[PDB]
Amino acid sequence: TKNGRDSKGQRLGVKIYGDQVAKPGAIIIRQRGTKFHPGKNVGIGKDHTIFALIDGLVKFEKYGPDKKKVSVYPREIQPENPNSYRARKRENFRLQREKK
Amino acid sequence: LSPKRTRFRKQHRGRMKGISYRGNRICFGRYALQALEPAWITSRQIEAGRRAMTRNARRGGKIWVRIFPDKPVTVRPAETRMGSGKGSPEYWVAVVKPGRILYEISGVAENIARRAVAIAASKMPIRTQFIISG
Amino acid sequence: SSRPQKKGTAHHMKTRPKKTARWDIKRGPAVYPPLPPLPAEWTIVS
RNA sequence: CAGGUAGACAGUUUCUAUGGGGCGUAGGCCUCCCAAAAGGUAACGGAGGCGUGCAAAGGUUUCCUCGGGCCGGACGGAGAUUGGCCCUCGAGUGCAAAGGCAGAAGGGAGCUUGACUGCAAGACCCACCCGUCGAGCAGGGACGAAAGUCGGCCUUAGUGAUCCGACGGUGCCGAGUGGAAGGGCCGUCGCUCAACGGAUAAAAGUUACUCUAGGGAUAACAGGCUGAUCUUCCCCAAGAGUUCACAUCGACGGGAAGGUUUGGCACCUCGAUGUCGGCUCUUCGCCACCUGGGGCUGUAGUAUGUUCCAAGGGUUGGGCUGUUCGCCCAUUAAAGCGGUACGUGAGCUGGGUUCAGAACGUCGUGAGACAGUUCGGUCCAUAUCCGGUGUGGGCGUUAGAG
RNA sequence: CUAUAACGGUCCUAAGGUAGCGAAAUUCCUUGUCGGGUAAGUUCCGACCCGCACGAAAGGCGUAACGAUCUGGGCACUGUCUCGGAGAGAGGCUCGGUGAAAUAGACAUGUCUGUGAAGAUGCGGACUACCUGCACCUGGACAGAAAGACCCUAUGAAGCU
RNA sequence: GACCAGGCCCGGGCGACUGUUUACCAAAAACACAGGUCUCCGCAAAGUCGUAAGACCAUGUAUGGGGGCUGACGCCUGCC
RNA sequence: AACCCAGAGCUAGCUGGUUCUCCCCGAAAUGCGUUGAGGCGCAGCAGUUGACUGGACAUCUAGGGGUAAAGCACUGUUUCGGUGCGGGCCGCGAGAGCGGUACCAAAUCGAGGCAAACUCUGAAUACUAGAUAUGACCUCCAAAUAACAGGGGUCAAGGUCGGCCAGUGAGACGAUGGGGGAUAAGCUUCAUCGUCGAGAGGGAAACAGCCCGGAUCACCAGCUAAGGCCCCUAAAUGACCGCUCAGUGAUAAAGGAGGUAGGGGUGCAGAGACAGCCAGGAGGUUUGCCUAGAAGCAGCCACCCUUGAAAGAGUGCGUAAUAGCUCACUGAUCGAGCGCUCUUGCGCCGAAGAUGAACGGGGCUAAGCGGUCUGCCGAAGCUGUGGGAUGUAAAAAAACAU
RNA sequence: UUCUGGUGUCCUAGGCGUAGAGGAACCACACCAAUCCAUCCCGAACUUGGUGGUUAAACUCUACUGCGGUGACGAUACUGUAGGGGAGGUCCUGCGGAAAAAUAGCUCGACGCCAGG
Repeated sequence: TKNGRDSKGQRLGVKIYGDQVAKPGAIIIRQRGTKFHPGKNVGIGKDHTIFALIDGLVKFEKYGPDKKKVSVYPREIQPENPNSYRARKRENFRLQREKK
Repeated sequence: LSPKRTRFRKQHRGRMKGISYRGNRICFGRYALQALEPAWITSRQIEAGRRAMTRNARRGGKIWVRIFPDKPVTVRPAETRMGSGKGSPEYWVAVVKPGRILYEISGVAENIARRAVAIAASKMPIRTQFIISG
Repeated sequence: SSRPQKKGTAHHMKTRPKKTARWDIKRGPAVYPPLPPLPAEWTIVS
């Protein structure tokens, strides 16, 4: 006597956000319709999902009044590393496996 | 009073918020009834206040009913309480927040509009005052 | 009627002692000037 | 041996969420909201569809822009078909919605069968089962001149695991050996297994004749929270009252208090809180029926109407009914309303949580059943303590007493 | 004239209830309306028929006699009652003998009011109460009984259909 | 004159009646009954209990023996 | 559907019960599925043993959103004004041209509003990642003492993937975001967080969830947080500004109010401002209609001018109507503040329950309420002095964390 | 080395409209015929082959803020934490972040490649 309780449970959304490292075949956008048009170094799917073709970052830029353009760039960035906590972690692994 | 066409039959509630910065001004009429108190005002109190100040002017001038309800309130019957089956053709409700003008009046002198707007403020669940067109 | 009585733990958020005076919240403990350190508690004497 | 064939008899099943039920509703998939700007997210929350359809409505190449208003044209009108301008995505997409899509994913034309085979790096979703996308490789192709595109449809729904059986096929096993019977493997088919993660290939009711293990996790009586409903009061005054809102009522509306009705929640109690009425016996509240004092009166006096203070005291006898309530008679100063778990069944008795027998109506095929009716139908008890009413004894009262 | 239907047509069935009865052991509204009885009658009797939901061998309508049957009324009669009162026994009270039982965490076991698992001698504040018996009364100790017959759950049991 | 030793009448409902019924909460309007009707049964009967032999029926024979329903008596018992 | 024995120590997803100590760690009441809902399987969250790891907490930056706010550009819905497609009736009698119209309505414009299933917009947070940054302690050290930095050493902390192995899957309240309800419930269902659960102590009179706070143990030690400093009951009958006169100080509103302490506006005065007494308050005029009269006083329509110092077709009463009493206004005597509105602070009434002060008590005009200043009391918090154990850790000592 | 005109890419998206200019060269319309080709009919579109004149249409350049697009600052709503008031609806503080709308403005695009003269 209610005519309700007809939920769906289905999920979608942005999987990989901008300035993030992608993989070949990594699904960047799962979307209904096309909120995000396929730019370069990407591919559109059978149900309009956007996957990456190559490695590198992903970006978003307009090409009309509203459009978004998921794109992938090759990312040859950042060789330098000033991280020093991790060397203390492995160096203390060495000191604890040599102390006992 | 009641909207003729409804896009949706039943509609759930919604909570009051701060001072309405849009509907606070006076568009038509010289005098007004500004509300200081956020609550609901049904179409029934609007009929009561409308008959009150129209029959309290009674010679000249015209009043201006500003607000329209546009949302229903579904009262469940006494049927041992579990469902929200049918309460949609029951009383309609206007949301009023502070600042908002409820009534206006023109063509009336000073104290005849003070008794016209002030007597018709007794037909109303929220405290108000009358405002001149400054 | 239609005024709900405030029951337990709603009675406690209403009728607990609250010091709602903006002066008496500002109070920190008193500060005396620092003293030199006290000597040893005892000493070996042979 | 075979067919039919009686609950005569036997073994069983008779779902769950729920309103903890007859009387309903739903169970699986998809879209929006609730859902609080990642994703997720419940309620018997608000709205809808689905259990498919297409030999093109799939693929490819190429071309084109709809939809609405206005103006013109004896059929033809407001509106068919045609011409022109304006707005430029409001039309449309097999169907529900959402997100998309304007030289399109919308409409047309040509050729067509990729609505293939063998696959597959990596991702999403993630209890598991599942489910979704996919670059790239080989064979053999479709369109196009090529570039390239095509592993069904703009997408999300259109579905079902396993066991078993069946058809088509195969360089596999063939219980001594050669075969065969049969079984694999591959490709597919068969469930409204729709209670849709499917108990079995196959299953409905009743129990007031009942019984057991449990639960306050869960109803009834009562208490507690709430106060929608009810009682009482108050704010405004259109009126009625010959004039006259406020002697008296007060429409349309608004604000409270109380916890005495019916309700909502299910918080104490079911290894037991015994409901409704009556008798006996209290005590308490005032929202006052009378008695006492007063104001106002559309109070001439009698009698009033309404209202303030005041709860000390009283509040009848009866016919009906189990009655509370209520109707009626005779009156009375008046025949008040309620709390105290029916106030009160460890003080007492009838209708009932209508217990076991029976009958009438109705429902059911039936067993049986009815918030339908009628007749009959066991109700226990030595006061331990508090409490009470009486009545002592001891000791104290600063020596002991009358 | 207001009515009501002798009478008519139509739909659907297998047929559309005959005699008699009829607010009934059957009637929800309903304490239907009228008349009797009563000072007053939701009960009773006699009628009307609007029979929720009588009805002809699950028989229908009647009636003499009968019934520890149900129910309505009347006479006589009385403590049933108004409205209690007295007296006689067996208990109860005291003494001497004999002498249990259900129950029981320990009990140094007040009232109001408030709080608390929402009904407290046990927690809080106040007030009141010398200790301890005897005889009565039972308001509370959610008193005793007895793993609630009612309600629900069990992939319980059983009878019956 | 003690003990002993019918209270009665007027109506109505149900059951005709005397009886029987839940030992230990129901004695009834419930059951039975005489009477009625349907239906089965020709004796190596029907029906009932027993795998069977057999037994009751019955040492009886349709004016008799089962079984169903209703309940004396009076009027009837309609339609499908 | 007898009783006894036997299967049988049937079975029970149910109830009760399950006994010595010390130390370390420490939940969950969620999702999915279920002939399932008080059971269970898996995931989530424990314990222990590892293997990979290098993170956690702060700060900054970058990404997608569509919530809050907002808005009318789409979808609806709605108030008013104008032009208003078109209709309403008088009408034209007969093969109709187009006439009469203060009246209702599609469309647009303007002024406006509303919406979870509307969005031209669009935060704060949150999620993913990237980036910056030593968390305490001891010691050496620059001829050296301070200090900066460095050398060495010690301790603490994050996560993923497993092996063995459990419980839990009834939650509760409080804040925010919502749905169901009646924006009622200590109500129900979700999302983030805090507490209880599993948390002792102090404040809250008592009192799981509210505030402080995290109990290894001892001390007849000190300093504090929340909160308090008259007495019961520890610490101020502390200081200085204002307020309240109701015991308000525990309480609930609409509304009323010369309450009191202010504050902001506006209008009159030394050419006399307010309050009272006294004087005038008249002429046309009984404005015109009605009525017997309506002469201001039952009413309808406007609702004049003149003398003037001012007089209103009257402010109310009264009369058959008059007459008349009286006022708004002005004149005169004394004389110096008077109005009428908003507004807070604390107050008053509204504000009434059933056993008995019942609101910690006594009580207090401060011992109440607001604004500062100094100190004290106040926990099992911290500190100090001493023990115990766990982890580093693999012997003891010592250290740091616990 | 500017213009001319095929070509793109970033884009604040640069458009409508009112005005002025260009045919040396280039681009574009117009006239004639139809052989490949073609329109469910039309050489309107598309194709081939020529007369070859104009800027009329269409392109390109320069101005204008009249529409259009974009869009501030300050404020303010809101919100994260830490709290307070109210009986409730709900409001107010400290610090941090910070809108939207409107308005003042901004905008009649900006960078490159190659072939003439």
